[PDB]
Amino acid sequence: WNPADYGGIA
Repeated sequence: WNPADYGGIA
């Protein structure tokens, strides 16, 4: 869970 990846994962 990394900040730049966020969209579905939050």
